[PDB]
Amino acid sequence: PFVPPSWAPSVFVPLTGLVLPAIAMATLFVYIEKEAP
Amino acid sequence: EVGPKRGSLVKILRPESYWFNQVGKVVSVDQSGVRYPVVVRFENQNYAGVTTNNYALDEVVAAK
Amino acid sequence: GMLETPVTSAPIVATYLSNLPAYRTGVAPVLRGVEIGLAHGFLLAGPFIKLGPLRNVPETAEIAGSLSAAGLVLILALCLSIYGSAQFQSARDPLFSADGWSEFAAGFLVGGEAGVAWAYVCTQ
Amino acid sequence: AHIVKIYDTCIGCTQCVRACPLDVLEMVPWDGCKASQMASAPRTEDCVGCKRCETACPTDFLSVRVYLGSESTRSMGLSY
Amino acid sequence: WTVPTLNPDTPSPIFGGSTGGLLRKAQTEEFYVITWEAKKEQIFEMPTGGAAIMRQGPNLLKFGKKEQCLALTTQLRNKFKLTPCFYRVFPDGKVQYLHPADGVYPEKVNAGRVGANQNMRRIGQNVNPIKVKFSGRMMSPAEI
Amino acid sequence: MKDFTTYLSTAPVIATIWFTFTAGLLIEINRYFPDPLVFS
Amino acid sequence: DIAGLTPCSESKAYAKLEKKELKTLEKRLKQYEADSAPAVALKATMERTKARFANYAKAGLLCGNDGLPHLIADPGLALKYGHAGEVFIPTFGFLYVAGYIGYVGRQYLIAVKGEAKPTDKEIIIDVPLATKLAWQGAGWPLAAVQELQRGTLLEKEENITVSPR
Amino acid sequence: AKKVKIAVDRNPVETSFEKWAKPGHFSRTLSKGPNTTTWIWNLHADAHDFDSHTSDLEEISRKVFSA
Ligand code: CLA
Ligand code: CLA
Ligand code: CLA
Ligand code: SF4
Ligand code: SF4
Repeated sequence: PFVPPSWAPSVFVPLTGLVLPAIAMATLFVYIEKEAP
Repeated sequence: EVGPKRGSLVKILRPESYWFNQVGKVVSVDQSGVRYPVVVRFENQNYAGVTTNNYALDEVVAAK
Repeated sequence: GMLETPVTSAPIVATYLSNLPAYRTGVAPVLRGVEIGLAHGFLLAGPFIKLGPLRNVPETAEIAGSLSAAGLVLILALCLSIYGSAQFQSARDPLFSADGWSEFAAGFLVGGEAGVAWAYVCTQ
Repeated sequence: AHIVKIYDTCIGCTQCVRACPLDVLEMVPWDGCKASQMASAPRTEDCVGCKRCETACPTDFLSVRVYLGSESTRSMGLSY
Repeated sequence: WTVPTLNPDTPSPIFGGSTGGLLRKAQTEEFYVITWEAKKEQIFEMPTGGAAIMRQGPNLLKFGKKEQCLALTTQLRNKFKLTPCFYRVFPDGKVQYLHPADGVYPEKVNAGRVGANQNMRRIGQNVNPIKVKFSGRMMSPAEI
Repeated sequence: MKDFTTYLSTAPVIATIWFTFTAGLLIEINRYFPDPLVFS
Repeated sequence: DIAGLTPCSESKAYAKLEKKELKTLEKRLKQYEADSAPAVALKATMERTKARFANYAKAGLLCGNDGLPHLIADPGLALKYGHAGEVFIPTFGFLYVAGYIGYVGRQYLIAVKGEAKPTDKEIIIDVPLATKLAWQGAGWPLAAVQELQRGTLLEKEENITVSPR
Repeated sequence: AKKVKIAVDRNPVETSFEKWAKPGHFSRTLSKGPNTTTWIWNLHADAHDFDSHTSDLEEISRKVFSA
C-alpha cells in the first residue's frame, strides 16, 4: 500500500528542483518588493 | 581656594577615564564654578595621544 | 555635464536606436512585445541545438534543442511579468506602466514561442 | 538616521565641528566651560557615521558620541 | 543677514565634463547646488575628478550629494579664502538653503542657536541596556 | 666616541650582539658535547 | 619495565636501528677515497653515531616497541627508578635560568623608572647598569622569595587601572 | 638656455655619530622619542620616505642619489 509508483522520481525531482523553486522565487521576489499601503 | 594645589599629585577616580587609579600632576584649578575645573597632566598618553584632561573636584584625590 | 562622446552622442547611432522596437513610441506595448519576442526567440534556438547534450543525435538534436529554447522563453516571460509587478505598483510612454508592461510580457511569450517554433520549421 | 549626542564634558574646542565633513555639528553659547561654548548636533539627518568628530575630540572619554542607526540615502552616503 | 535666494542662471566654471557627475538620482530625489564669488579666474579641483577654471564673479556648480558640496567648500575656503554657500534642490522646483544655516559658519559660535542633542551628563552616567528594554524599538541608553 | 658607543647601546645593536653571543655559546656547547638528551 | 617499556640496552629494535644508520653512512663512504676530505667527514659522523647509541644505552633510557628512547615525567616514577635526569632535573634547570632572565629584566625596569626619562632608557640600553644587574641575578630565588614575604612583590589593587564593570 | 654643467655644494652635511644615537631625527613627529610601542614601527616605516621628511626637492634628490 505504501510503495510509491516506480515513476515517482521522474515527476517529483523536476517538480521540487525546477518548478517549485521557480514559483517560490517569484513569490519571494514579489513579496519583498511589495510596497506598503 | 578650591581644589588641590598646583603641581601636586592626585589619583583619578573616574571609571571611564584612561587614567583611572593613576597619578597625575595638577596644572590648574578653575575658580569660576565650571563643571570640571581641575586640570591634570599625565606622563603616559592615552589611546588618542592626549596627556591632559579635566576632572571634577570629587573625581580626584590626593596621592594616597 | 556628462562627458560628451561620439558613442554617447552621435547622429547615426541615435537614429538606429530610435527605430528599435524598445524605443519606437506610438506602438502598442503588446505589438512591441511580439516584435521583440520574435527576434530573441529565433536566435535562442541556435546554441541549444548545436551544443546541447543531444547535439550528436541525428534527428533528436533539432527537437531537443528547440524544445529547450521554448522552455527558456517561458522562464524569461515570467521574469518580465514579475518585473512589471514590482516596478510599477502606483510615464510618458505607455510601456512603462503596470497596464503596459503586463501586455508587453504577454506579447513576448507569444512572439518568443512563435520565433522558437519558426526556427524549428526552418531546419525541418 | 544616526544618533549624535554631546555630553557635558565638552570644553568647546570646536574641533568636532571643523572635522565634520557634512556640517552636522555647530557651536552654541554655554556657561558650563571656560570657553563658554558647547557643541551641538542640530542636523543629524545628514550624518553619515564617519566618526571624524570622535577622532577630533580631546576630552577623555569622548564628549561627542555617534551611535549608528537606521540607514537611508543620506546616511548611506549615496549619490545614486 | 537674510536667507539667500538661488539664481539658476548663474554662470558655471569652465569645465569639459566627466563621468563622475550627476546620475538619475538628481532627476528623481534631489541634488545640490553650490555658489560663490571669485575674485579672479583660477584653476581648482573638482571633487568628482578633474580640474575646472572658475570664472571671475559668480560661479555655480551642481553635485549629487551634500558631502561633495561641502568638500568643495573646504577647498575654496582654505586655499582661495572664498565664502561659498550651497542649497538642496528638489525635482519639484523647491530650493532649500543650508551651510551657513544662519549665515555664520558653524565653527564660530553665534548667539541665537539652540543646543540640540546635548546630554547634561557624562558618557559614564548612562543607564544599563536592561533598563531601556522592551521600549518598543531598539533603543540605546544614550537616547533616553 | 661617546655617541658611537651610544649607538652600539641601541636596542637592535644590543640584541644582535646578545643573541650572537647566546647562539655562539649554545653552538659551542653542542660542538663539544654532541647529542645531549638526558642530563646523566 | 615501566609502562611495558624495556631498557634500550636490552632492546632488539634499538640495536637494529643503529645498524641501519651506520649502513646508510657506509654506503656513501665507498664512493670516495680512503683519506679524502669527504671520507674523513663521513667517518667522523659514524663515530658520533656509535657514541650516541652507546651513551643513550649507558644512560639507562627506556625504549618502546619502536626502539626509540622514551622519557619519564612523573617525579615519583623518575626518582623511584633513576630517571631523574630525563625531565625532573632539567625541570629545575630551566626554571633557574628562566627566573634569572625574568628577574634581571624586572630589576632593570624598576631601576630606570626612577630616572627622568624612562622611555629613552629602554630603546637605548644602559649597558653599565645592565651588566651590574646581570651578575646579581644569580641569587634571584633568594631575593625573589624575600620580596614575596615582605609584601613588596605585588602592587596594591588600588594602584592598578581597570576598566568599568 | 641653462648650460649643462657640474654643480655641487661643499660640505653640505657633517659626518658625526651624534644622530646615530638619536633615533627618529629625520622626522619631526618621531624626534621626541617613544611613548608607545607604535613609535618603534613608525621609525622603520618612514625611514626611507624622504619626500615626507622635507619639502625641499634638492634635499630629497641628494638622499636618493646616495641611497
Ligand atoms: C533538479 C534540478 C535540475 C533538473 C531536473 C535539471 C534538468 C536538466 N538539466 Mg540541469 N541544471 C540545474 C538543475 C537541474 N537540471 C542547475 C541548478 C544548473 C546550474 C548549475 C543546471 C545547468 C544545466 C545546464 C547547463 C544544462 C542542463 C541540462 C539539463 C537537462 C539534461 C538532460 C537532457 O539531456 O535534457 C535534454 C532536454 C530536453 C530533451 C528537453 C527537456 C524539457 C525542456 C528543458 C523544457 C520544456 C518546457 C515545455 C516545452 C513548456 C513548459 C512546461 C512546464 C510548464 C510544465 C535536463 C532538462 C542540459 C540541457 O539540455 O538543458 C536544456 C544543459 O545543457 N542543466
Ligand atoms: C562559461 C562557461 C561555460 C561554457 C562556455 C559552457 C558551455 C557548454 N556547456 Mg557547460 N557548464 C559550465 C560552464 C560553461 N559551459 C559550468 C560552470 C557548469 C557547472 C554548473 C556547467 C555544466 C554543464 C552541463 C551540465 C552541461 C553543460 C553543457 C554545455 C554546452 C551547452 C550549453 C548551452 O546549452 O548553452 C546555451 C547557450 C545560450 C542560451 C547562449 C550562450 C551565450 C551567447 C552565445 C552569448 C552571445 C552574446 C553576443 C555575442 C552579443 C552580441 C551583441 C551585439 C548584438 C551588440 C556547452 C558546450 C551541456 C552539454 O551537453 O555540454 C556538452 C550540458 O549538459 N555545461
Ligand atoms: C601531575 C600530577 C601527577 C599525577 C597524575 C601523578 C601520578 C602518579 N604518581 Mg606522581 N607526583 C606528582 C604529580 C603527579 N603524579 C608530583 C607533582 C610529585 C611531587 C614532585 C609527585 C610525586 C610522586 C611520588 C613520590 C610518587 C608518585 C607516584 C605516582 C603514581 C601513583 C600515586 C599517585 O600519585 O596517584 C595519583 C596522583 C595524585 C592524586 C597527585 C598527587 C600524587 C602525590 C604527590 C604522590 C602520591 C604517592 C603515593 C602516596 C604512593 C603510594 C605507594 C604506591 C606504590 C601505591 C602515579 C603514576 C608514586 C609511584 O611511583 O607509583 C608507582 C610515588 O611513589 N608521584
Ligand atoms: S565635543 Fe569634543 S571636540 Fe567637540 S567642542 Fe566638545 S570637547 Fe571640543
Ligand atoms: S559621524 Fe561624521 S558626519 Fe556624523 S557628526 Fe561625526 S563627523 Fe559629522
